[PDB]
Amino acid sequence: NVSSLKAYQIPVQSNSDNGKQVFGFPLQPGANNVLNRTLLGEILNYYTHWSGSIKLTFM
Amino acid sequence: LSITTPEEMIEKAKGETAYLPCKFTLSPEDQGPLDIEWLISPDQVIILYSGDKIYDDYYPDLKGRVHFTSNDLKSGDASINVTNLQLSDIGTYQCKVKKAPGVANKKIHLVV
Amino acid sequence: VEDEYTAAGYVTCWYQTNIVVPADVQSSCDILCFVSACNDFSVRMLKDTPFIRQDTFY
Amino acid sequence: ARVADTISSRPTNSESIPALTAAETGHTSQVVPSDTMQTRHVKNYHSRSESSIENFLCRSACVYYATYTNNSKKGFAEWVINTRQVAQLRRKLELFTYLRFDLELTFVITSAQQPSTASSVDAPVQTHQIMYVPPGGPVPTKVKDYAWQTSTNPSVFWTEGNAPPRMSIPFISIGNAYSCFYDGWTQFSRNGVYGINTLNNMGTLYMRHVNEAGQGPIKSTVRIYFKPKHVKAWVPRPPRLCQYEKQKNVNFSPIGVTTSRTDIITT
Amino acid sequence: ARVADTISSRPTNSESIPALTAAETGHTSQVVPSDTMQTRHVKNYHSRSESSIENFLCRSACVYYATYTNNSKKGFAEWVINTRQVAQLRRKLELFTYLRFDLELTFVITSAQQPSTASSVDAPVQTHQIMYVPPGGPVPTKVKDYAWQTSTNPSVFWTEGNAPPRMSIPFISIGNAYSCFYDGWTQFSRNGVYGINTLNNMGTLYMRHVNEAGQGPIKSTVRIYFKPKHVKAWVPRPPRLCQYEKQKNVNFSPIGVTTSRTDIITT
Amino acid sequence: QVSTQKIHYTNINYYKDAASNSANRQDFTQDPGKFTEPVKDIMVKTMPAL
Amino acid sequence: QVSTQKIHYTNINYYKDAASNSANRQDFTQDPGKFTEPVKDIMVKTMPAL
Amino acid sequence: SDRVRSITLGNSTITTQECANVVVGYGVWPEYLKDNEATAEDQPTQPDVATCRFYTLESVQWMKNSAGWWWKLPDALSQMGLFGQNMQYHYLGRTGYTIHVQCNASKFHQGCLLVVCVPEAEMGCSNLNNTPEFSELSGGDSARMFTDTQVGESNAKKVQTAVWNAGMGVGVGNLTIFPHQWINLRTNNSATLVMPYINSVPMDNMFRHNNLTLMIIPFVPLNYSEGSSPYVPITVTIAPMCAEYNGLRLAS
Amino acid sequence: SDRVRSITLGNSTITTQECANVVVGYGVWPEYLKDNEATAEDQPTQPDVATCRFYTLESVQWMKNSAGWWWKLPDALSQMGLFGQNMQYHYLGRTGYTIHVQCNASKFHQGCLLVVCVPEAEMGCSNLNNTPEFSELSGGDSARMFTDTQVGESNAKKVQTAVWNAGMGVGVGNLTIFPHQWINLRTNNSATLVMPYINSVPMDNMFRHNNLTLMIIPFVPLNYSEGSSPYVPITVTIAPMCAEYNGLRLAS
Repeated sequence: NVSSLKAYQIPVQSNSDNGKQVFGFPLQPGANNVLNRTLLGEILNYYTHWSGSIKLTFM
Repeated sequence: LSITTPEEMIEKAKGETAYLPCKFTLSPEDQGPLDIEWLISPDQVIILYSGDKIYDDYYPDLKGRVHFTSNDLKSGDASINVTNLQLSDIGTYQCKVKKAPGVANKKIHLVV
Repeated sequence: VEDEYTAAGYVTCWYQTNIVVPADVQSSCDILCFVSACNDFSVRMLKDTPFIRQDTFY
Repeated sequence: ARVADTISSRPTNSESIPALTAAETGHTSQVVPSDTMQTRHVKNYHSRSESSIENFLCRSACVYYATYTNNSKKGFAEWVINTRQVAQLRRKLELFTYLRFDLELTFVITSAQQPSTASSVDAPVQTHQIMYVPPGGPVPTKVKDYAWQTSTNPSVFWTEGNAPPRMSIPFISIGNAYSCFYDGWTQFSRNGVYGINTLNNMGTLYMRHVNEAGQGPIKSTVRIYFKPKHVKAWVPRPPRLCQYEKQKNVNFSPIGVTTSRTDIITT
Repeated sequence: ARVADTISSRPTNSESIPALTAAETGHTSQVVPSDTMQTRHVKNYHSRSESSIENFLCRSACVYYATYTNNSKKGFAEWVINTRQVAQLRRKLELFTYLRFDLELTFVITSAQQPSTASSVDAPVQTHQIMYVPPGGPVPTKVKDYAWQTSTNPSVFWTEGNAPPRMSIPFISIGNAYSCFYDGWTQFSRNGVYGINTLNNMGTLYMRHVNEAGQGPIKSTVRIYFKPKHVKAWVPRPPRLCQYEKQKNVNFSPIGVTTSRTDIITT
Repeated sequence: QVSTQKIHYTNINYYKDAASNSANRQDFTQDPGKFTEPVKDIMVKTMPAL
Repeated sequence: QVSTQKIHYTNINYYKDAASNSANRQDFTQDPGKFTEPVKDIMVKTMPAL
Repeated sequence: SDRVRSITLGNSTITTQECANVVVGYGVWPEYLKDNEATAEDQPTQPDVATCRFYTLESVQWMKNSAGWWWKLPDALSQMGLFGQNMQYHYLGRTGYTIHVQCNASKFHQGCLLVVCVPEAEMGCSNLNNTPEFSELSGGDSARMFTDTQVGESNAKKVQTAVWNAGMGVGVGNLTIFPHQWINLRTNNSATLVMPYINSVPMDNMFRHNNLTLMIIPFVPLNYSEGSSPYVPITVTIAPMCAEYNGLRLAS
Repeated sequence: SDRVRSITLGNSTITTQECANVVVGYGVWPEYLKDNEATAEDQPTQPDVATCRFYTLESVQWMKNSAGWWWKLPDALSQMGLFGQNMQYHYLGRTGYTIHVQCNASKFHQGCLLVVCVPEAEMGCSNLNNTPEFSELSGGDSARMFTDTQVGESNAKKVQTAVWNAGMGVGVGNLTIFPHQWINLRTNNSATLVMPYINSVPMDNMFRHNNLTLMIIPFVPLNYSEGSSPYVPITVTIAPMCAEYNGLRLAS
């Protein structure tokens, strides 16, 4: 899905069993390869230290 | 760059499979390309890892008997599995890792 | 950069209940996810990026 | 310019929900971490100083380097001034659409001896001349010419073994800001090249030796360094992802969004 | 900051004994020589100025020196910045546990000619470039590369025959003080190396020539000099007795407390 | 002429141009409201959005 | 700006940072009481310790 | 008088008939984290009765040919009740200790101990290129002991336990610059120290970093004639003061 | 508006878009133990951030032939983090709960639940002379389920799970006198109750006495046509409010 628009979608289906996982990733906003090329991640890859909190808007 | 134990002694028996570990961590300055060697002195290279592709036909006595173990070599795994140990496998093995600007060694003494 | 001393944990997401759905509706709904900084974000120690290489002049 | 602090909170249970919102309206949410949990009153002493524009852009970077041989005909270097040729600086400029800055040009000139044939060579210290031509002026063709000296174009004379030379250039443009991008042609019939503007022309730079060929050829090399100051930026822009290929246009080859992982839950 | 004086005394005979005490309570005694004998009132004019911290540490010392050949491939010197490699400076730092200082880096660069083969060699003045890379930036591999110039890392350009170059570096750390010692691992499973911290990383230093190989190889040599200023120290520590052996760990070989004498009463 | 640093320091302009001065490095102002909330009707945190 | 030496001398800060100043060399204060007597109950010289 | 003390904390109480004065840190008392110094973004938890009590470690026998012992301080309390359970579920945490060590003999034994509390005690390995492992560096509530002989080179990962170098390559005579007290069987019976939080960061993880070390070294060895009691035990009691935590997670 | 709520506690937050009003106890809010009512002689401990958060139990599938479920309330939280560890080392303890149960279906399913919180729910055994054992009366975070058929006499120690008698020999229609709410898939989605400490003594042990019981009984069964989603789960979340303890001891 990397060379497509499918990389932004999380598939959520009507599951049969309960308590399953949807996704997951570590929170390293300059080191992980999911938060790397975002708009926040291409500002942090000009600096070295960072601080503060992060919002994660879902929809 | 730093290896966990830069020298030890490993004692195994003939016909078994040796497990020579080589693990490391990553200091924040290390940003270059990866490089992993292995040596023997019963100074001949026995395996390589550079440019994401493995080259492993180097020692004639150990032809097709040594392999890497993990699938995640850029996470701190450089262990090799020596299959079918013989009496003539006596010598110090040297795990040379070089991710710039770091370099480390590990002299593994293997006696069966 | 990827360090082990100052790692920041993990973010997961779990089903609480199922996704129920009426008749003649598709099942596989999709979810988007954004990211942003708060009002108290800050940076330091300007360096050069690792994302753009070069080998000649254009 | 300190950052905002954080105020403590109590366990609430009421109708005012700060967490649920709607991102349909194009409004990025302005929540605080004091709304979804219990926090303590933290005195906050960080600073947003190094994230400003005048600390992000006012740093020197190489733009070009050309070599020229003393023992040659037409041995001299011409270079039209533009930012588009290096890539570590160009990506920093295309974050914003309209820029406005002056400039502090600085040159680092080094020399090297070529494999000459003559015996017991010895040369005194050399002299370089860096001529700056505004767009439209008469330009020289050969090195031994009278258009180099007899001109009122602002040049700089430098000899080796000293501090590097430095001149400053103010905001020379016809509009109100340099245009990093120009969607639309330059001819009214809409034919020809696509993104060529006449709003950020600054001129050329002509560099040459001043001495003559004594006994052995000397091949020099000169780097040019920008330094934008007093910078004001406008209308930000998402950063360039694919590799550059040309200096004039913006063309590219397609590539994926990021490097992949094995599975959607793999950490 | 004068020292305390001494007041005269009279021959006493009473119950208040100032000399007998008990060292069990961890309290070093605070007696004066005016309590065990008869002294005179001595005006005392000495000074404790040179025993302060900012007169004990703010002195320049060499940290490293590397050589690099002009006529070579990968001829350049990389060095991660750390105090642990020399021994005359390292012992001065481990007197205290937590330090906090800025830094004044100074380089002394010398050159020497290698035994070349070419005839009638002559080179102009050389140029050196000392690039400073913060921890995480892209580093160069070969000397002829575009990552040297086109970067916003703070480098310094120097030519020979002048004053030595000097740049200043503020307190770059994540904690509140540099940790000279770190008892405990860096991985939460408690495996691997022992005393490796990520609290005093300052970056690397890349040094290379700027000129090209004219006719004869030149082998240079560059020393690096620290100078801590504005220093604040915390939690003192007994001085290191046994010899150092490695730069990362603190390992050693055992040796006695001091050199011996012949008999307990021999003076 | 004399101002504070990041104690004081003294800065004198020498040349009689405007492009000859040093960089300011102390223009500390920001206003993120023209990027986060570029809407017409104002929006409160506590109330629901619709 | 002007202070005494070890007569007076004049010191001007030029750069607009804080890590650019010269070394102080005149922070003359000491307090050895936190190393010699780090105890809770106070201890007099003349009286016996126990 | 001036010889008796009675320190109480929580639901425990340590009393001593014969003891010297108490020595407190570098001159400060362990208080809570002020709001100017904090960096975490959530609210801490303070149990304050469930942790602040005197836990008691194991005892060691003081023989005639003894060498010394050491404990790593936020590791011996890993299994001791509600302190050991709040240390696992959280992520951060600061503490201040109140160390107390007691060893009684009659008016006929002679000897002298040195009780010191060393911050950031890095120890040296046997081989010069390796580093000591976790199982040979500390023990859960069990004292690791020094030796009087240099450890041989054939060991791979073992701590250098030469007592005159105190494990850290430093002269053992200069160890009194740290906060310390002396146990002397002639006039003293119990030593007591109060140690504030000493670290370069305002809060820290507790499973990866042991930021204190209580060392006990006998300078004058134990000696007596025949007919006296031969078994002399030492027993240390530690109580955390003003502890707090942050960052809930799963167990580990 | 009047449909959305957002209750937060500690480091968790439960939000609901469609829910009715909250029902609170018998008219009181769970506060701390006042000094007039106390009887213990020591000082209590109040973690207050380490316990007061929303733990989440297991989920159950609402089939068409379902009967009902029940949980014993200070027993399902025996393994849930710092509440389950402070419950073992102490001896006493009072709590107040904030029960929340959520079950979502579309605009095409029909059905109705009854969510009630019964204090002192003694249940009846299968045989008339025996008493039910512990393993068949409650489960750690697992719902025990009713039946629609009378349990046979051949069992020795099993709970009578006839749903029209609600296990306690009482008419199930009269169960609404306790604090309760209705889940109705037509107009409602989530039910929420706040239960204060209801006991005849001011504090109690927590391993021997389960002083609450959350029952869930579907009156109108789930029904839909073919083509809708057949799997409808229910999930309950409970958070203790204003808890405190006394009497340290060993583990058990």
